[PDB]
Amino acid sequence: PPQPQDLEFTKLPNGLVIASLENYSPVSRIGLFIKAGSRYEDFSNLGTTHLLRLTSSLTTKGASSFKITRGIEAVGGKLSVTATRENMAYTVECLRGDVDILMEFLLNVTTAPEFRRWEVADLQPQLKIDKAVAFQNPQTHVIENLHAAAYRNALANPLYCPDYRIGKVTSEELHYFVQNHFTSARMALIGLGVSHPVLKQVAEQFLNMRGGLGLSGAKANYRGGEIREQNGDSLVHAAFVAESAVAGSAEANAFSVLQHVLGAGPHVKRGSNTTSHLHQAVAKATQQPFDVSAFNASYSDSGLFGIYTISQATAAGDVIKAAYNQVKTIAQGNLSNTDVQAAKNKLKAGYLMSVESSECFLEEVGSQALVAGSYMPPSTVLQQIDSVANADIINAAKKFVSGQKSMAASGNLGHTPFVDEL
Amino acid sequence: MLSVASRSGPFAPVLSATSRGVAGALRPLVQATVPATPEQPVLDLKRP
Amino acid sequence: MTPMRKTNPLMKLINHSFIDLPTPSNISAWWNFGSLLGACLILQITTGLFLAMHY
Amino acid sequence: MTPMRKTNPLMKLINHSFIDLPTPSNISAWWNFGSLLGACLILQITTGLFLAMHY
Amino acid sequence: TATFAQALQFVPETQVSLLDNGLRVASEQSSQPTCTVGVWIDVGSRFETEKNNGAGYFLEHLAFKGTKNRPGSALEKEVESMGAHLNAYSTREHTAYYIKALSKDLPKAVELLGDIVQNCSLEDSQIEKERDVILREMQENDASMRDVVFNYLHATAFQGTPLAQAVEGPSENVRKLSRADLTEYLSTHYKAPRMVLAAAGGVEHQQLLDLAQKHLGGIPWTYAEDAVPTLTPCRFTGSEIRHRDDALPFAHVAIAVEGPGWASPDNVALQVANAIIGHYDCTYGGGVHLSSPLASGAVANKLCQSFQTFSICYAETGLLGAHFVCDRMKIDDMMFVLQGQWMRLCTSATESEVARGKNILRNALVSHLDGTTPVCEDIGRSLLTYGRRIPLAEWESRIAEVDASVVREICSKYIYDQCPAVAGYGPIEQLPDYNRIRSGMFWLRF
Amino acid sequence: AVSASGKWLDGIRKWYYNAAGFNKLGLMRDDTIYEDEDVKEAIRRLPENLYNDRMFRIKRALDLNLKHQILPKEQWTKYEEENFYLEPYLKEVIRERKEREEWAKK
Amino acid sequence: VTRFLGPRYRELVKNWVPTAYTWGAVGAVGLVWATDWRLILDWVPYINGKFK
Amino acid sequence: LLAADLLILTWIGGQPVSYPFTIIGQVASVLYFTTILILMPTISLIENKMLKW
Amino acid sequence: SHTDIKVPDFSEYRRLEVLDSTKSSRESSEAR
Ligand SMILES: COC1=C(OC)C(=O)C(C/C=C(\C)CC/C=C(/C)CC/C=C(\C)CC/C=C(\C)CC/C=C(/C)CC/C=C(\C)CC/C=C(/C)CC/C=C(\C)CC/C=C(\C)CCC=C(C)C)=C(C)C1=O
Ligand code: HEM
Ligand code: HEM
Ligand code: HEM
Repeated sequence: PPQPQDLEFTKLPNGLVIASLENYSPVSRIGLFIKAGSRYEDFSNLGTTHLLRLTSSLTTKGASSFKITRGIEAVGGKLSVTATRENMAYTVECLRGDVDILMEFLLNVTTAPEFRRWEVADLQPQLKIDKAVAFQNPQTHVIENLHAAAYRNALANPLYCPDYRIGKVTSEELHYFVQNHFTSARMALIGLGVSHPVLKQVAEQFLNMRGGLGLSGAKANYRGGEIREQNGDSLVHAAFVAESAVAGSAEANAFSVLQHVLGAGPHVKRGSNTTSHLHQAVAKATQQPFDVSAFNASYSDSGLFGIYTISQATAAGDVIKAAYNQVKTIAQGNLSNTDVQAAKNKLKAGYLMSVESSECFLEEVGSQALVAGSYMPPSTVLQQIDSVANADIINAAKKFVSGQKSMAASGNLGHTPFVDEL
Repeated sequence: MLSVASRSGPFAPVLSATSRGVAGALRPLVQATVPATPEQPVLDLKRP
Repeated sequence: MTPMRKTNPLMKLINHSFIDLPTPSNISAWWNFGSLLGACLILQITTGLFLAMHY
Repeated sequence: MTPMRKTNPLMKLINHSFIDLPTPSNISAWWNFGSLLGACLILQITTGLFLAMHY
Repeated sequence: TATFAQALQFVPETQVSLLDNGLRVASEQSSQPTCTVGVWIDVGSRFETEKNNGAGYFLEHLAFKGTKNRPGSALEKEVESMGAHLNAYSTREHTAYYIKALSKDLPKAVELLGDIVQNCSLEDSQIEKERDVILREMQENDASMRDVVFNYLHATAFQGTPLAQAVEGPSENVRKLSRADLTEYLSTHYKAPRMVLAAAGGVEHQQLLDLAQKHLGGIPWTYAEDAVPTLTPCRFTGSEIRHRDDALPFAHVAIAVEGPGWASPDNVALQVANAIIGHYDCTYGGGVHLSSPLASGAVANKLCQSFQTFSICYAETGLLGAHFVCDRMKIDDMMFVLQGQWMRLCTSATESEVARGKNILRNALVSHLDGTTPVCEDIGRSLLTYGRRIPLAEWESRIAEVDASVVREICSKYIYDQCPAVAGYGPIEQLPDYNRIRSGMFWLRF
Repeated sequence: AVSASGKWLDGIRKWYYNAAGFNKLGLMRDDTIYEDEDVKEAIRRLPENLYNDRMFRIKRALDLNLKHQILPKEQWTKYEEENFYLEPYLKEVIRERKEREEWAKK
Repeated sequence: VTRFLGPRYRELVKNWVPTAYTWGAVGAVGLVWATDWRLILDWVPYINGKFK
Repeated sequence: LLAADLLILTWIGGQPVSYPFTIIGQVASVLYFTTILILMPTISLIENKMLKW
Repeated sequence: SHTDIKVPDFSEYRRLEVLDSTKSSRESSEAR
């Protein structure tokens, strides 16, 4: 084998960021990252993104729907559309020898989409199926309510189309969103098996497409409201979030360390998390099945730090009080040094272990390229994560305690507290 | 670190022509099987 | 209370074929010979049966 | 592609009448004399038909 | 720059090395800063009797509850202060304990691993706690429908054989076990040379061998009284099991025919055939009259919700079939189409489909191995299955030998006119009787 | 191109159009085409307004044929005003079928 | 017809040819047996005896 | 025209075998077959051409 | 609890070649 290669970055005059790496794996992977997301919709159009990501297989001006599926299927490759409130990521996988074929489809689907109205109408009922499968897991419904409870305009937009809009999404709205949000400067392209120079000329085709900048959104404002649901399920879910720092900031690192100190993630299977502070606080509060951990969601505009607790309907109040009381003690300055080191080790192991997989590595590179366009190696992550001091964590805890809280809770709710009394 | 796929924040709905759609995130779950009895009943929607 | 020609099996067939059969409104006389053919057959049959009693 | 015996008009009747109509599992040999009667009827026609060619 | 078969030659190979006691040590080195170290044991429910059916599952629950050197919560405190992940799983023919951690902590991981497989404390109070935990977990599994129908398929296809019973075992059996049967099971089974140590990632074979000798070298290799647990072949039975419960939403059929053992070449060709049939779901994009034949027809009358083809392999025997869900009213139609597809493969197989199947198989092999943990699992399972680790180049060579004619002969050998095993759990009033199912395994036109 | 032959071609086509009686009933050319599966799908893709217009004109034609009547001279369809609204949709459907068949043979 | 051509329809015919031959043979023997066709039957080692 | 040809065939059938009837019958028979097998498809395509189908 | 289900013995109905729970059935299927 040859020497370990490095990733090449370049920025075309259009503003597009192109990044490539040359490994020697026999399977090649290509990804397109777009700054478009659910937060860029307004009240006039909603559920557009949720339908848009389902249209990846639809016909284009340069390729038919029949051709795309059959060609990809015969080669044995895949095409997926990951989505989130901030970003949308097209991804394709195949063998080394078939890259030139698949890229032709990928480029087409995002450059020359032809949203046939009859095709869109026939695809509409699929929205219900997708939405139902996601809501099968109650955690999805709790968060989408949580975002709608803590933000007023921008990030409150649901990832899934509202029920009343299912039958009323039009191709004109799809077209309008594409033109104003698929701008070149908003995009980034990543390749793993492909060579950099060929990536330049394959991407040269769409330099006559899009261009400039797109339609900017609105800074997400914080409200602090509650959204209860009162469903018939026996196991009540909840959420206790407060304003946090912004994605990619020094303060954001302190919050990451904070949640891992509170036993955010389980490590050993079929085992109690003794080191976790929250499980210890709850174990002496309830003697029936329970689950607890911390929450952390950082976005470009703002973040949200909080706590999630699955518990019995009767013991919901006690569980929440114990968790909240535990955070107060941390904020009071009672924090040992060993926990800081243990939490940091958990963070670094998680980071490296997550990036270990090629798919996640391509996802992490794309996310970083969009905001900055300059890859930051994991070693630099480690130096940043090791700079955290105890006083920083105490300040982070104090900010969470003093800040206004938003709570979304689905379940029986017979004994669950309210905000302003928690 | 700027990707939420490696965090416990929002979910990441996915779709694929051949693969199935499954959300992610790392907020508490799974570890409730040991202490509890949360059943997994099949319902109107079925996917592997 | 509901019509009795929509329950009895022998009346369901007659209702489908004869009474509530959806038929175009602009069909001309050309579409009548069909029925006549059967009618003529029904005539022949009976006429011949009576001739068979003495042949 | 689904079986043709559930789409062709003539095959729907044959499927309903013979192939797939539910029947009790415990019916005894007494329930076998109905089918025989028709078979005998069939046998009685053909034989008689040939006799009619000479009577 | 590199061709497919040319890139296959840049994959590092695995270095094997035996210890004195007979333990096999394998390793695949790379530049990654992490590693996955685990022990694979050729012990499963296939080696158990009615008195100790649930022993393997029960021990899994007590594996990390404490040991002589690290009593109680000491074991998990050390694991979690390191940031590593400790995991385990069981099967009817294998067991495994593996740890994901940083290469900087390779030494300690092995130590703990050795401690967990030699010095497993079995405190009685813990046994009582696990009794209730297993009792509750069994209730959860009942909720899962797929598990229920796959256990039913084993129960009916291996009637009167040790492979029929499930890993967890009867509920009545788990409430009467003692600290004497578990010790007997542990002493009689967990010992070299059955154990296989594996470590993929940024680990050096030299370091992996010195550490193993330090800790794993003490495992005995001699049975007391020469009570060797010999293995025996398993008979296959063509039968059906029907558990009817109309309150459930969907019918949940499962069918399978007998298939080769893990160590026969034909299985490779069978995998190609399973790629032709493919899998389907309700969330997949497009595909309506646009995908594989069984999935294209799967959406013309909206028959299935999701069907998948499986090929379970054991020593000297295995299961080959297809699992599908369907609505109450469309059970027979889905089975009709599936049987037609199998027969078509047995008689009329074009090379274009075969080429698609081969390409899909290559993608699955390469893509599955991505990541450290899948690599370590492959090393352990292969060393306990074949005695070696088939390299990718060999896999490609064997696949290239596959041809439409080859697929026809092999499918005819295992699929045509063979008695199937059927399992159905749900509203299954429309499921066709065995005789009709058995008559659909051949063609009167052929 | 040929002028006299082209004008003769236009003249004879107009004569044939007038010889066909569907203009006498207000019917457009695309309404008379035999409705095979391809046409059925093409109609399914029409916008609501054209679909509604097509249905009404068919009803009027059927109603007129009922009583053996003829629409007044002034209301007859004219050779130059006709719009081939259904042509683009039918062409796309046929092309898609050809592509499917071409793939299916190899 | 033109769609029926192609590399694979030729392959499908090839696979089914053995079956077609066998079915044709079955019909030919069945016809001879049913009709008691002396012309062919006279060259059968044992059946020929039937004929006086 | 095809209907008239059938009328001629019927009329010829009612007449004895002679020179004029025999030749007329042959012409009617060939005309019958040719019209159905050749003329009808050709004119149908021609009409499709004048309609710019 | 579904793991408590097991097929009752059919030994009084099984054919001779499949009467043993250790011999494979593949060597007699074609014969039967
Ligand atoms: C227990 O569960 C069960 C049920 O509950 C679930 C059931 O419900 C049932 C179903 C119930 C049953 C059967 C019971 C009865 C019920 C029924 C619906 C069926 C009712 C029966 C009938 C109508 C009778 C059907 C027919 C019979 C006998 C046949 C009579 C008619 C015919 C065509 C037969 C054929 C005769 C033939 C060919 C003549 C033989 C002569 C042949 C070769 C020589 C022929 C020659 C010619 C025509 C020559 C012509 C020449 C011409 C013009 C010259 C041309 C010359 C030229 C030059 C051109 C069952 C079985 C069951 O078990
Ligand atoms: C010999 C005795 C026959 C009888 C008793 C009979 C009976 C009928 C009847 C009652 C109708 C309905 C008439 C209508 O709705 O217009 C019909 C329609 C029809 N018949 Fe017959 N018929 C016979 C012979 C024939 C023949 C020889 C043909 C030759 C092709 C034929 C072809 C048709 C067709 C195509 C239709 C449908 C017409 C349409 O859909 O507009 N029939 N038949
Ligand atoms: C479509 C059905 C039928 C047609 C087309 C038909 C036609 C004919 C014709 C043309 C004749 C000769 C007439 C003549 O020579 O003047 C005749 C004679 C006869 N037919 Fe039929 N017939 C039919 C049905 C029947 C039936 C059902 C019977 C039942 C008995 C029958 C019994 C007879 C008899 C007894 C004769 C002798 C005529 C005589 O003695 O003058 N016919 N038939
Ligand atoms: C259920 C149907 C039938 C029954 C029960 C039946 C019964 C009988 C009986 C009891 C006899 C007396 C024969 C004797 O004593 O020798 C007879 C005679 C006769 N039947 Fe049938 N028959 C049937 C159908 C038919 C049919 C369909 C035909 C013709 C199409 C036919 C034609 C004859 C003839 C020609 C004779 C005279 C035979 C003789 O004199 O021996 N029969 N029938």
